[PDB]
Amino acid sequence: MKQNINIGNVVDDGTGDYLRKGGIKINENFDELYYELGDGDVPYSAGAWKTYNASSGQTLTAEWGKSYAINTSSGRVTINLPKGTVNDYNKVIRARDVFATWNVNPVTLVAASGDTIKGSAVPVEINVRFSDLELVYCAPGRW
Amino acid sequence: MKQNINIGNVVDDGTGDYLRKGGIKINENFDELYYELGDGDVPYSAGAWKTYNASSGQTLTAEWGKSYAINTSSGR
Amino acid sequence: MKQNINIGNVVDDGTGDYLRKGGIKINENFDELYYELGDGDVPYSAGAWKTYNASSGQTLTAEWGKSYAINTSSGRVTINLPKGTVNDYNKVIRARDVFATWNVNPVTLVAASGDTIKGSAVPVEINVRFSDLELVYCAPGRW
Amino acid sequence: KLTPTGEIEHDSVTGEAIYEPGPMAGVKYPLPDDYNAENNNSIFQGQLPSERRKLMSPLFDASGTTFAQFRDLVNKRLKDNIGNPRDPENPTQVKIDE
Amino acid sequence: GYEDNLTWQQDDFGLIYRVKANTIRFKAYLDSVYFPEAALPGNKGFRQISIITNPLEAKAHPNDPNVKAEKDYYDPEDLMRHSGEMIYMENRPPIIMAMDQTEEINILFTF
Amino acid sequence: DSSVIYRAIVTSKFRTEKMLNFYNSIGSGPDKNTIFITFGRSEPWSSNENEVGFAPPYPTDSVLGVTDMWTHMMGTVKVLPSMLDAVIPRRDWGDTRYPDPYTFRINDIVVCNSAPYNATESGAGWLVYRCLDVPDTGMCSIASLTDKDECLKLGGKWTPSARSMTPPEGRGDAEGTIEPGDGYVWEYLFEIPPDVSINRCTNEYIVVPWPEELKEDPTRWGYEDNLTWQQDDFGLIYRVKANTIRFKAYLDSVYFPEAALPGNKGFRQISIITNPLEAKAHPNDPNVKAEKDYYDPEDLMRHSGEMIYMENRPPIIMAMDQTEEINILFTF
Repeated sequence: MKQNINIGNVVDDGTGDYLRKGGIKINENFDELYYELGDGDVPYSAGAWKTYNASSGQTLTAEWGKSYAINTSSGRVTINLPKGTVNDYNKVIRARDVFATWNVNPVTLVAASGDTIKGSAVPVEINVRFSDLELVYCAPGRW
Repeated sequence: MKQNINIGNVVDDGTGDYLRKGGIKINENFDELYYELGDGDVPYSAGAWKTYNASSGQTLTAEWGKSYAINTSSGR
Repeated sequence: MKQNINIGNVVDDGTGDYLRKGGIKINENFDELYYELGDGDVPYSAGAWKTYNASSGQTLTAEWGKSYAINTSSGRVTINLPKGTVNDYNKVIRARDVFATWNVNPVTLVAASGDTIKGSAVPVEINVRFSDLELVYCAPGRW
Repeated sequence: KLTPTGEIEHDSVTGEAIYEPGPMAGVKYPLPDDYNAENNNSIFQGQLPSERRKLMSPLFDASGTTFAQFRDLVNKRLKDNIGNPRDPENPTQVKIDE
Repeated sequence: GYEDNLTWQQDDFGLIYRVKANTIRFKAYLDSVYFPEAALPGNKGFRQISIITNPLEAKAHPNDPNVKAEKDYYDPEDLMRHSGEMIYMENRPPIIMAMDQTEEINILFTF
Repeated sequence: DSSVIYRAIVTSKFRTEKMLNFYNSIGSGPDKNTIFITFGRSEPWSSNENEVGFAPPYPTDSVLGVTDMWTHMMGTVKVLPSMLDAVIPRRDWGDTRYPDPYTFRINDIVVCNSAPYNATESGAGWLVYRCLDVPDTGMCSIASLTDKDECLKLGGKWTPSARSMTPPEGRGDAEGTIEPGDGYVWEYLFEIPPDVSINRCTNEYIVVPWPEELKEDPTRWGYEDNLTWQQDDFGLIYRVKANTIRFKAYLDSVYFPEAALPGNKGFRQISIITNPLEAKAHPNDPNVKAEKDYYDPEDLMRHSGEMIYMENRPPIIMAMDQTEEINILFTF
């Protein structure tokens, strides 16, 4: 976001600097590094990677997304995680991570409140298109 | 994007740090990010709330994106 | 990722401040928000920035986005990286910088194992987005 | 004095800004009742005492420390007695040959 | 900042002469981190601070080839006692050399 | 005065290295200095020159003193590294023409084996010995004291009051003792081949080898055998504490273009300059550093390079005989 101040420099035994005011600058290197990117991160980089285990109900959301297993035999599961008028989420789903009938399901980890009890997500869909988002809670497969 | 310094450690009182050198590192760390996505950003997740406020022009200009309105009153 | 620590007493003389211990904190931030994109570097923010250079190999690989070949003349390319298939990458194709017959192929810089071994590509498609390449490595024209 | 290493020099002697003593002396404060993450023995001694016996350490609570480099201790400096015009006035050390 | 000086091309660049420098000093950073032994609560660092030239490595077992010593802060052992020739001598009675306090030595020769 | 005080002295070994630094500084490529000897000053000064005493104009180092010099320079010669040599004070054992022939201080290098009055080994070699100890008798050095050992503590220089009969005979350290007879414990150090001694050594100084010529054979120097805890200890230029160097060149080598002038009118002042540039037609040319062998000073740029030494001397007219010698012995 190109906003952060560089905290000056050193110069040997020293002349001028922070004077303990560096973090009060430096902590701000975190803000527009958070509250610009703060909640929803990029899953689909690390968001196919966490399902290498079985049909287990690992629930990636409340931030980004995780589970494509990279592999078949996963019986893959899913959750969209809770409700509440957020608007922040995504995931990779299978994509280049290839699951045969392992699927994943928005039920499978218990989507619960919203989502309209719509079943799951594709079986082996793996290659190409992907199961993407649940905005706030709510998706009927909002892809 | 993962190429950055560790910037030293607290083991006991100990010695090896760089003991205030690390700025030139610490900078690169920040200097990694604020320039790694640097001329750009993610508009969608932070580009939601605001326009729930008034219809005013609400400049999103020349980076990211801003106003989703997520609610009534004229949509801006 | 909305979890970050701001390092200790922020202001003035005091006896309060962090024990030099802070850096440990400031150590973690860069960790976490590096684990943001673990390998990932999107082009999209800079997506058309790079390739303008001549006949660019333009390695975006292992993760990064790169290119335009904006003014073309480029006879451009892009590159691959080898296996390890953690499902992360991005690529800018001919992006929003007006493409021309310079074109490219994912095979035309270095193939490694990637690009699926397919070859060449078509003339200016630029408008909107031309290609996303793929996360992981192995992939054709990306679906 | 001011913010940015307040009142740079006096402009009379130029160079670096003046330093006021501020909070003077007293106990070193108890430390946060542990101060030792692992309660380790750090460099021949435990962490709770020593392991940082240095009277001068950055608190983050002041701008006295600046960055990188080092702070020089000017109270004790071994002073060349005979030398260029500048010289350190009354010398700290003297070289007397056999 | 040259190329203003036409008298440069008179006698090549270089000018340490025109300044009449005629003196050389070198300095060294002694950091108690490089010598963690020695630097304990009570080290008194009594006098003796020399200089030397071209030392050599421990050699392992004595029969072997020998190498010029290029690595910083060699310990006293591994130096082949009395390798190289001692070019300078000094005695400063205490000094201090406590841990975390670096030491800066300035020595000035007219050669 | 109450302050920290430190008492420090540079070691003599510093000098010999500095000497070893001036050598090796002679070479063709850059960062290697090139020294010239200059003579010049054809025109006589005053009329009192050619008389006794009277002194010359004392030379000055200013810019005016350099400018005229380059106008009067008659000729120059380039010093090659081969004609430069290390030297040390020579004390010939048992020679009556120099003080203390039969007595010696605690450590004094003394050559023997040259000239009949000292014999020791044959097959020449001009053996040299450090002398590690002395008989103890006779009052010496500071104040009074009495005995040797106590005079050796508290500094002191002990002079033996007993003449040392016979030269050192052996090839290895501490050749004394080991017999009821007297003498003291000389220590062999190297050897001087006869061929070099007729050329390179004058009677004031004996050469000690550069730590180069000791390679491409040691044996010629009689160093082929040594204790040497180190693989080499190869250069012994440090062992002797050689403090000085010596230059030699024949005046037939120096180049005088005119060739009748230096003979008819002498070169009155000699100076040695460093790093001259070649003749440049105009300041249109790049700076080049002087090489090859002769250089008529016309081809040297004026003020081209810096000059470490000036001498002013009465006329010193020179004959054209193929032997007369420069000396210029440096004390580094």
